[PDB]
Amino acid sequence: ALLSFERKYRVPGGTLVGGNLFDFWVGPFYVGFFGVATFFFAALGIILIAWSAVLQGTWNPQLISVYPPALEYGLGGAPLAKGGLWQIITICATGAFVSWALREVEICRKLGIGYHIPFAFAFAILAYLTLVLFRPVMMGAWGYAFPYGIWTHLDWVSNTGYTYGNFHYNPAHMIAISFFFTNALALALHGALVLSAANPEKGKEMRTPDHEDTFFRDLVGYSIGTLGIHRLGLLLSLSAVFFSALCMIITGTIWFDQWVDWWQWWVKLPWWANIPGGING
Amino acid sequence: DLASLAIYSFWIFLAGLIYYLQTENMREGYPLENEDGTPAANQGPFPLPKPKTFILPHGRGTLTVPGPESEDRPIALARTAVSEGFPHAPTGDPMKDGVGPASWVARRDLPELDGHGHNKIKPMKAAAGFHVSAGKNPIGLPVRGCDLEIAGKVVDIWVDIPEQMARFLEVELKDGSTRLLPMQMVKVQSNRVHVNALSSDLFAGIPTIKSPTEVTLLEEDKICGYVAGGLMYAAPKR
Amino acid sequence: AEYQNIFSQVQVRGPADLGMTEDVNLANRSGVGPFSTLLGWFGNAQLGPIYLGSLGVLSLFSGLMWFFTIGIWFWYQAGWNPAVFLRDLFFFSLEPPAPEYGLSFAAPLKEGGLWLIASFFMFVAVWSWWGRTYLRAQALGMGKHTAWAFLSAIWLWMVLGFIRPILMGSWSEAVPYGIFSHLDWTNNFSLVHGNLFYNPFHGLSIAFLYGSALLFAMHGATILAVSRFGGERELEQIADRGTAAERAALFWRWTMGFNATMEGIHRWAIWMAVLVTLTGGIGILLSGTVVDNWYVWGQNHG
Ligand code: BCL
Ligand code: BCL
Ligand code: BCL
Ligand SMILES: CC[C@H]1c2cc3[nH]c4c(c3C)C(=O)[C@H](C(=O)OC)c4c3nc(cc4[nH]c(cc(n2)[C@@H]1C)c(C(C)=O)c4C)[C@@H](C)[C@@H]3CCC(=O)OC/C=C(\C)CCC[C@H](C)CCC[C@H](C)CCCC(C)C
Ligand SMILES: COC(C)(C)C/C=C/C(C)=C/C=C/C(C)=C/C=C/C(C)=C\C=C\C=C(C)\C=C\C=C(/C)CC/C=C(\C)CCC=C(C)C
Ligand SMILES: [Cl-]
Ligand SMILES: [Fe+3]
Repeated sequence: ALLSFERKYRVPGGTLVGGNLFDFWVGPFYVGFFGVATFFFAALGIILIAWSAVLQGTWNPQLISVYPPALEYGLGGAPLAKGGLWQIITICATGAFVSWALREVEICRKLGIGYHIPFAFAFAILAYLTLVLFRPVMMGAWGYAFPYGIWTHLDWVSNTGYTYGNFHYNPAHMIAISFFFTNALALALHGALVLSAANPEKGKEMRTPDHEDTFFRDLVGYSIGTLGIHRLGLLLSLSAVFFSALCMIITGTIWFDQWVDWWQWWVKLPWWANIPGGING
Repeated sequence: DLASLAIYSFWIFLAGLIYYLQTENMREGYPLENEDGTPAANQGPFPLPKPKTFILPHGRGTLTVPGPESEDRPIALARTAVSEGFPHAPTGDPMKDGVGPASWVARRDLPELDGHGHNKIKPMKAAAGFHVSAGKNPIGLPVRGCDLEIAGKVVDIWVDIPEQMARFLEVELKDGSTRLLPMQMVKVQSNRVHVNALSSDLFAGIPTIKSPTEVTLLEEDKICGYVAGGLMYAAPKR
Repeated sequence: AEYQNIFSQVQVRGPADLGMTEDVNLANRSGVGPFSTLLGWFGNAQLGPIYLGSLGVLSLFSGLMWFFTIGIWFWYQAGWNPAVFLRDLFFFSLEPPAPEYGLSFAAPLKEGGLWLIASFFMFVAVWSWWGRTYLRAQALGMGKHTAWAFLSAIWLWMVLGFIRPILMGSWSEAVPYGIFSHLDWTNNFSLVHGNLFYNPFHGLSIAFLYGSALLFAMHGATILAVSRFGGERELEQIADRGTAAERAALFWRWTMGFNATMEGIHRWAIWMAVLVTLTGGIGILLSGTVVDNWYVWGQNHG
């Protein structure tokens, strides 16, 4: 149940709530007050998903789907069968996510390490809350949120996108995609670099971080370094999600027309607004 | 049809990949043990991978993993419950004993070398050409602990030569001796360097190095472990 | 507030590093460029030296030719007017030859011929750059991981503008060189093949794209959390495990039940990213050649 070097780290302390009440492990899992909390929220949430399944008349995972209240209900409560279950489950999901993050904070305190991990996770929580809470409340109805279903939630993405024409034209959406793409590029490189140094040509000795920097300078004339690339990966990732939340928070609120039309501000600038020729003239 | 064939065979490929990946990540820490250090009955579904050997550079030998795991040091801890899964309490001083957040690993008592075989980390005074090129120079600043008391003054910066980076600050104590402080655990301010993890009276306890011009991996671990441990154990003063 | 180590507090500089030698032809390395205090707050301050061999110059020349060829056409569509160029920069587009010309190189310049020219340069610029990433690693005696990972990105690229077009029978199926136009092409491609959300390889691809962001967020955050124990020195931690590696592993073990090793996490990383374009290329290759409509296919699975 313990890794060979684990015992010396399992000492008391670090908890944020309940002192030593929940300060223990179950197998490899650390519990803590928030471990108990997420179990509660998760169990309750799964139960309500099952109940929702019977009301729908199907136990098929690819068909189950909990929808939010219809627009008519605005931002108020709704009958379980018509959006109420979705509202409670959403409360549970949020409760489980936040509890999971605080549990990580306790694990950090016991291990004496930084809080960068739970901090980064909060950005994911934020993107989720933007879609099921912030945007809907700003738009006036829970109905704008997405449904909890494997394929139904993809339909929502599709319908929501096309509601504004080709969503590709959302400028914040463009920034976000760039970070997602760049992050994957960077992750592939980091993974490849460290491995090519630790696993050089057969028979040769392990390369050094010096060879890692040399390799990239030879290739593109610059090397960000071992500390910098971990900083970069953290930034590209958090930025991708930050701009994702941003491109949706402005859609349907400050801008509700076709996203492609937004680009007319640039083309209609006084100066070239009339110069004949080109594509727009 | 072709599409169906492609996707089914992809899931099989993916299953083999996860298997490979999980076993590769079992090259350290395994086999699992019971709290008393004996082999646990259930090791999980994945078997240990076949050993691999790394040829370390600069004639430092080889490393083969998985291999004999051993703490190679006494652990001042005792059980707090009659069953598995509970915390183990420090029998002595957790800071001095090196347990909990103050733990250190018994790494080789040699310094890390760069691609040329030279000590990777050296105090700046002994590093030709190196100088502070940006940001406040800490050398000369008084060092304050979490108890807002002055514990010493910075007399130098230990730098990573191949990566041109500051890694430690050498601090001189009231008694004329010095200690190293991890760069990541200090806050350089305009008129002082603040150390939140330790209280002034704990600086003397920071493990000392045997040579004044080099640090070994073993000493780095003891120093960093000790300082990080202050976050939990110094608390009654911070 | 405690130090987070996202930006350096103090910068330190020494003599420009000319790098390792091994079997590298030192004649082909340029000189060290200047030092950037700007970059130094985040990563290394040193710019250069860069290695420019034959393959390097070849790739760089092809690259610019591809870039310029598109540029010439963009100027041509703007009637050589500087104002128009800037105004409609995002709308210009070098479309491929019409369906009529099929897979031939007879199409006139003003109708795809120029597209073929540009594509030729890009094809040379990219593959020669691939050989470069392989040779630069060999000269240093390192594994060929970077070149193999790069091949994965090349796969999706090859499929989009070469493989699929050949199998379809015409260059008209390829992607046009244009900022907004290649976006429109992407939207159309989906509409025309049913809905791409029904393509199982597309969904897997998204899985890995999302996963790459999740993993790098996890990995980057972990290393910074244990940098107070020298965690970023990943190679030495692989050779002689320190408390940074143990704490990193235990954080994840206590959180989700299992963990990785300092070397292992990088194997997870290289694959999570590589699979994005690997499954992606497969999904695109099968579209229009074997499967006309993913919705329909999804109803039968064959
Ligand atoms: C046809 C439809 C439109 C379109 C419509 C939309 C719409 C509509 C939306 C996006 C959004 C996104 N689009 Mg789009 N998009 C299109 C085309 C593209 C193309 C392309 C190459 O063509 C690309 C690259 C993208 C890319 C993207 C991403 C930038 C972004 C989603 C990532 C995200 O928010 O993560 C954020 C991550 C999360 C929300 C997850 C949070 C995870 C939570 C906290 C934890 C869950 C735990 C789980 C329950 C636990 C399980 C336990 C088990 C034990 C494992 N789009 C087309 C043109 N796109 C979305 C966005 O920006 O959202 C903010 C969005 O709403
Ligand atoms: C970000 C913009 C859209 C969106 C757009 C898309 C698009 C577009 C696609 C998906 C796809 C998926 N989405 Mg989504 N998705 C959104 C929000 C969510 C939320 C949430 C809590 O907000 C969740 C749990 C999911 C979950 C999922 C997965 C079922 C599936 C992706 C696997 C994956 O690799 O993910 C990345 C994460 C990992 C690799 C980590 C491991 C996590 C595992 C895979 C989670 C499994 C969850 C399980 C199936 C659900 C358990 C719920 C029970 C109640 C406990 N999405 C928002 C609203 N999603 C893909 C698919 O194939 O769908 C059918 C796909 O193409
Ligand atoms: C309306 C349009 C459709 C759609 C149509 C498509 C289509 C069509 C394609 C994708 C593809 C992808 N889509 Mg989509 N997609 C939609 C909606 C989504 C949503 C969402 C939340 O709604 C998401 C997350 C995604 C996500 C994704 C990615 C997983 C995937 C591309 C991976 C990649 O890295 O490419 C970028 C990486 C490359 C192109 C690699 C090649 C790069 C080359 C080698 C570099 C050249 C460099 C050049 C020479 C140098 C430039 C540098 C200079 C300095 C300038 N799509 C909607 C429903 N999507 C692609 C795929 O693989 O699908 C299976 C694809 O073809
Ligand atoms: C797992 C797949 C992911 C991935 C991986 C990946 N990409 C890679 C690699 C890998 C493993 C490399 O090794 C390779 C690399 O070398 O990276 C640093 C690369 C690379 N990925 C690149 C791009 C890229 N990757 C992308 C994506 C991805 N790459 C995926 C997410 C995308 C997207 C999202 O569309 C793009 C645009 C390239 C930057 C680079 C390969 C370089 C190349 O092929 O170059 C040929 C050379 C040219 C085209 C030169 C001309 C450039 C400009 C047009 C001119 C202006 C600049 C010039 C310097 C001016 C000179 C002026 C003179 C007066 C001096
Ligand atoms: C300031 O003005 C000057 C003139 C100096 C320069 C200006 C230049 C400008 C403004 C350039 C703008 C270019 C842009 C915006 C280009 C954008 C391209 C994009 C967005 C995407 C590219 C997609 C292309 C991929 C899919 C292409 C793949 C191509 C291939 C796989 C090669 C296929 C090969 C062919 C057809 C023939 C070669 C033959 C053989 C077998 C050897
Ligand atoms: Cl030399
Ligand atoms: Fe790393």
